[PDB]
Amino acid sequence: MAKSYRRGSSGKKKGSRLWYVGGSQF
Amino acid sequence: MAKSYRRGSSGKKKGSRLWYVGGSQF
Amino acid sequence: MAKSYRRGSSGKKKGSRLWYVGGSQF
Amino acid sequence: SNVQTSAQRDRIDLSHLGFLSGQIGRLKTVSFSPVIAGDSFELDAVGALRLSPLRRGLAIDSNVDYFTFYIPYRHVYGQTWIDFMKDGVNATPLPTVTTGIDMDQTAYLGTVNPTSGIMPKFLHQSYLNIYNNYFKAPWMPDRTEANPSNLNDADSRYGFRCCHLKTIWSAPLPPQTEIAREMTTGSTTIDIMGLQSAYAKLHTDQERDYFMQRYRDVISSFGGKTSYDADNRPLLLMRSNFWASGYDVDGTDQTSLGQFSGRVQQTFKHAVPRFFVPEHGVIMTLALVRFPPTCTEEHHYLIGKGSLTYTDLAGDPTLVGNLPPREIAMENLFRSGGTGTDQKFKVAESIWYRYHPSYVDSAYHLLEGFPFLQGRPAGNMTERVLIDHTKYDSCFQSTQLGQWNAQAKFNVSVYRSIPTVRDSIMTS
Amino acid sequence: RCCHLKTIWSAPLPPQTEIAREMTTGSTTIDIMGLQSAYAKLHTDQERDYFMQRYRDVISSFGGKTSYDADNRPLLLMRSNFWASGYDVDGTDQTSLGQFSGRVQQTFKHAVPRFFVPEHGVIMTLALVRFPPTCTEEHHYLIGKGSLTYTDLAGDPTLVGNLPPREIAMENLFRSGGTGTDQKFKVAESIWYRYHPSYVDSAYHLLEGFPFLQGRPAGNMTERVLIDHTKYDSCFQSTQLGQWNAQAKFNVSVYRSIPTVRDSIMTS
Amino acid sequence: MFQEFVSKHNSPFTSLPMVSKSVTPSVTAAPILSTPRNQQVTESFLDLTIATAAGGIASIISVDPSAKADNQVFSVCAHLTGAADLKYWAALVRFESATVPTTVTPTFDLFPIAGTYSNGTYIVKDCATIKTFPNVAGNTVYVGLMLFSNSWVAGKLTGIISINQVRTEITTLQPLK
Amino acid sequence: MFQEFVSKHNSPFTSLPMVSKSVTPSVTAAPILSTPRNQQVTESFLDLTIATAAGGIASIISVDPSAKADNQVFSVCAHLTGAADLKYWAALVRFESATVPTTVTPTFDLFPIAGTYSNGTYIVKDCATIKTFPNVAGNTVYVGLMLFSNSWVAGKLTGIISINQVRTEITTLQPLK
DNA sequence: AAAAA
DNA sequence: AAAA
DNA sequence: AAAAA
DNA sequence: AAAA
DNA sequence: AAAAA
DNA sequence: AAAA
Repeated sequence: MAKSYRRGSSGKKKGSRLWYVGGSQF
Repeated sequence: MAKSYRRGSSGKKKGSRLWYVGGSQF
Repeated sequence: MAKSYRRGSSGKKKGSRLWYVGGSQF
Repeated sequence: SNVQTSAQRDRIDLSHLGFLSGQIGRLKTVSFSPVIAGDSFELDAVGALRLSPLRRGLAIDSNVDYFTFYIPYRHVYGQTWIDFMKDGVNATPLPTVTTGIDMDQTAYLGTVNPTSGIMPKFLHQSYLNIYNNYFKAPWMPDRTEANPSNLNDADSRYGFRCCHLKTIWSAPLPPQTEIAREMTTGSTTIDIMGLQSAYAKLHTDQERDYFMQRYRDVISSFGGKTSYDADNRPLLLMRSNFWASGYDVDGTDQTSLGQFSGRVQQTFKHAVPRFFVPEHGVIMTLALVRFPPTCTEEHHYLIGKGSLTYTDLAGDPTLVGNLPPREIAMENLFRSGGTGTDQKFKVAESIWYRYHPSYVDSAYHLLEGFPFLQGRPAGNMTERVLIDHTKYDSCFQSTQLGQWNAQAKFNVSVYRSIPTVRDSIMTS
Repeated sequence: RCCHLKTIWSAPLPPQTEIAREMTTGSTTIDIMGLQSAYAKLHTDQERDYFMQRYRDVISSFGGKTSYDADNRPLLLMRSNFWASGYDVDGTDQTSLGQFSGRVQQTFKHAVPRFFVPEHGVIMTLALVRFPPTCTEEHHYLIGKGSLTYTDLAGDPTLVGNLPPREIAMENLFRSGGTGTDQKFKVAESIWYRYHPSYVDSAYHLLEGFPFLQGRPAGNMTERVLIDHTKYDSCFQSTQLGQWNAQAKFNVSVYRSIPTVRDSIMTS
Repeated sequence: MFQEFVSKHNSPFTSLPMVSKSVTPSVTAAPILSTPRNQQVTESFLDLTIATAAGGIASIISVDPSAKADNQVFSVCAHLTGAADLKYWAALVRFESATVPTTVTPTFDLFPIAGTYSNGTYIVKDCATIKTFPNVAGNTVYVGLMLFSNSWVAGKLTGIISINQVRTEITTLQPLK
Repeated sequence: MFQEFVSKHNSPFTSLPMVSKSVTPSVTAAPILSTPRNQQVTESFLDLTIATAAGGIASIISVDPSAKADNQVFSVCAHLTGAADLKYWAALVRFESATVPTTVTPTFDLFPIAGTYSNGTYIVKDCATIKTFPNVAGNTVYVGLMLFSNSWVAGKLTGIISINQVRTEITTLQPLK
C-alpha cells in the first residue's frame, strides 16, 4: 500500500563510494 | 465515496475578484 | 495462499526405491 | 606531495525519510538541505498524509499545502557574510542563537534540539523571513523574535498560527480604511481646482490601503519589477495543493453495530523543477493543513439586519458603485455576536449579493465528530483571522501524534563539485 | 550479532587511523629526498588501513588473485536480498474501533545455480533480518556544532581534499551524546555535504509500535556497530516465536554415485 | 476456558520496601506519606500510626508531562486493613503546586471511587479519567489516593497501595497469538 | 442465554491432598507451606496453626523458564477462612534464589491484589502480570501468595489456595463451534 | 544489493 | 587508476 | 500417489 | 533384471 | 490554487 | 486598465 516511503531510508546511489571500513563487511 | 459535497465549500470562481487585504496572503 | 512449502514434506521422487517393508502397505 | 586544487562534478544523494506531525492551521518545517554556490538541485517528495481517527464517519475533507523556498546566507547575515567569504580560512565564526533545554523546542524548524542549547541562526532567521513575506496578513506587524528560546511553548512546538481561508469575516478590509475625507474650504467660498487635487490625493491613499502595502507592489503598479535580492525576500520554488480523503470502518459487536469511524489516508507528490543555486544558502520545505471555515451559528446579512431599506435590498448599480464602504458588526452575521468597537469592521457596499453562506442545522450543534467552529470566532480582528487549533479538539480522538501525521521520502539529487571520500583521506 | 547498515556512525574510519606522521629532521637542516621517502611509506600504510587488511586484498591490489584454498576461506555460492511487506487489520468493536494492527507476510525464492562438488564437505544456508538504522534524537552535524568556521561551511575543494581526517564526538550528532574518549571517532573532512540524515518528530518519541532506536546507540565503537535486538522489543507483541519466523521448503537434487538400497541389502 | 487478557490497574514491576511512620490527619495540610515520583508507584506499610484528628492523608504521584494529551486514565488498587475500626473513606485527589510538596494544597478536586468496606478493611480496583494540563502555568499536577474521615480514631494501619498513570501500555504473553 | 467461555485463573486438573501443619510468621524468613513445584499448583488445609508473631506466610510456585518471554500473567484463587479473626491481609510476592528455598528472601516485590474480607474470611479471583527473567544470572524466580499481618492472633485456619502461571492455554468444549 | 518497480 |  | 500445479 |  | 475530476 |  506504500512502496517508496516505506522501503529504504534514502535514494539510489549513483556516485562515488562513501564508506571505507577496511574491506568487505556485508 | 463522496466528491462534490465533501470537497470545498462553494463553487468554482469565474468572475471578478472579491477580497482585497492589502497584498498576497496565501 | 501457500502451496509448495505447505503441501508435502520433501520433493518429487525420481530415482531408486528407498523402502522395503516386505510387500504393499498403503 | 600532490596538492589538489579542483574537483569533478559528482552526483550526491541527499535522500532521507521524514516522520511528521502537527496541528491544524500552523506552519511547520518538514525538510531542509544546505547548498553551495554552483550546485544543480532537484527535489521530489512522495508520502502519505493521515489525520487522527475521527469520532464519526467522514464529513469534510481537509486542504494541504506544500511550499519550497531558497534563502541565501547573505539575507541572514548581511555584511557579516560578505567579510566571511573574503577573509577565507582565518575568518571569524558566524554568530549563533540560544535554544531551550527540552527536546522539542525547535520542532518548528524541523530538527531535534541539541543538548548544548546553541545552534546556527540561518534556520531560525529564514523561517521568520518566509512568514513575514508570504503568510501573515499584510497589515499586521512582523514577528521579530531574536532567538528560538524567546518563543512560547505552542509556537516552538508546532509553529506560527496562520490565517483562515478567505470569507467575509476572515478577509475584511484593512483596519486603515477611511469612510470620510475632509477639506479646508472657506467660510463662504470654495476652490474647485483645489477640490480636484483633493480627489487625486485620496486615490493614491486608497491604492496603498487595498493593493500596495509592500514596496514590491508599488514598483509593480508603475510597470517595473524587483528581484528578490532588492527587498531581501525568499524565493518561492514550488507550491502544491491537494485534498485528503479516506474511507469508513464499521463496528460489528453488540454495542457498536450501526456506528462508523472514518480514517483519512492520502498519497501525494511534491516535485520541484531543476534549480541552479547561485550562492551559498539553504532550501526549506514546509506544510500547512486547514479546514474550510464553516461556523454553526452564522446567518445571512439580510436576515441579521432585520429592517431593510432601499439601499440594502434594491441592488441599484448607481448606489452600489458610488457609496463609501459600510461598517457592520459581528451581531449582523453571527448569533450572540458583539456590537462593541472590537466587533466592528468594514465591508463592500453590497457584498451580500455576491456570496451566500453555508447552513448548518441545529441538530448538528454540539455534536462530536464534525469539524466545525462551534458558535462564532471570538476575539478582535487579529484573533479572528488567525486559526486556533484548540477549537478542533472535539473532532478527533486523543492521541500522541497530534491532529495530523505524515510519512514521506524526499528524493534529493544534486550535482556538486566536491572531492571524493578517497581524495579526502589519502595524503598522496 | 552482526553490524548495522552503513551510516556515518555505524561505518566509521578504522580505529588505526592517524591524523599526524612525524619525521626526524635535523636541528637546523632537513633532507628533502628523505622527505619524499616519508610520503611513500605513509601512502602504503594508509592503503592497509582503508582497503587492505586481509591477505587477499593485498594480492588483489597488485593485479593477481587467490583461490579460496589459499587463505582457507568459505566459497560463496549465492546471495539473495528482498524486502518484506504486509497489510493491516481493522478493529471493529467499541474499544478498538479506529485502531489498526499490521502483519508482515512475504513470499521469497532462493535459487542456487548448479555446482560441481570437488571434495567432501558441507553446504550451509543462513539468514539475516535487519532494519534501517533510524534514531529518534539525531540531528545534522552543522546544527550540532553550532559555531561554524570557513572550513565547515564554505565547501572549498582545496581545503576539502587536502586536510587530514577530522575527529568528532557523539555529542555533535545525537542529543545527550558523549564527549569522552569512548565517544570519539574519525570521519571524512566534509562528509556532511555528501549525506543528509532522517528526521523523526518529537511526537513519535517513546511511542510503541514504531521500529526505531530510542535516543542514541550506546557503548564504545564495538558496541555501536553491532546490532542489539533488545532495543526492538517495544515494536512487537510478546510471543514464543521471537521477533521473526518463517516456513520454507528446500528443494535439493543431487547426482550421486551411490549404490541402490537393493544392492546394499542383498548379499548376492 | 480462555484467559481474560484485560484488566484495570496494571501494576509496576517493582515495589518499595515496607516502612513504618506516624502521621496526623489535616484538613488544609493533609500530609503525604512518601516523596512523589514520576508516574506509577506501589508501597506497603507495616504499621501506619494515625492520631486522633480530622482531615485526610494521601499517597501521591507526579504526573508525567510528556506525550501532550489533556485527558488520561489513572488507576488504583489498595488493600488497607487494621485491628480496629477507624471510620474512614477514600477517594482520588488532584492538585498542583510549583514545587515538590510535602502536604496537599487547601484546594483540590475529588473523584468518586467505588470499593469495598466491611468493618475497617478497604479494597478497591477502580480507575478514572483526569485532566493533566495545569491550570496555572509553571506548575506540576499531582494525583493520588486520599483517605478522609470527619473524626479519626487513634490506631495503627497496615496494607498496600499502588497507583498507575496510563501513558503507555504493557504487553504480555498470549500463547495463541 | 449464552455461556461465558472467558475466565480468570484456569485451575489445575488435579489437587494435592488436604494436610495440617504449624507455622510461625516471620518478616525476613517467611516460611513456605509446601515444596515449590513447576507452574500451577492447588492445595487445601484442614488445620493451619499460626502462632502469635509478626510477618507473613506464603505458598510458592517455581516459574517455568521455557518459552522465553519476560512478561507473563499469574493468577490466584483462594477461599481462606477460620473460626476467629486473625487480622491479616494478602498480596502477591516475587523473589528469586539460587537453590530450592524453604523460606522467603528478605528482599521481595509485592503486587496489589483485590479480594473480599468480611471478618476473617478472604476470597479472591484476581490476576496480574509479573516479569519472569531473573535479575541475577543463575537464579530461579518464585511467585506466590503471601498473607501478611503486623500482629498475628494465635489461632487455626482452613481453606484452599490455587496458583497458576499462564504459559499455555486450555481448550474446552464449545457446543456451537 | 538498503534505497518503489 | 580509482567510484580499491 | 505425500512431496505446488 | 531390477527402481521386485 | 479551497470549491469533483 | 483593471478581475492590481
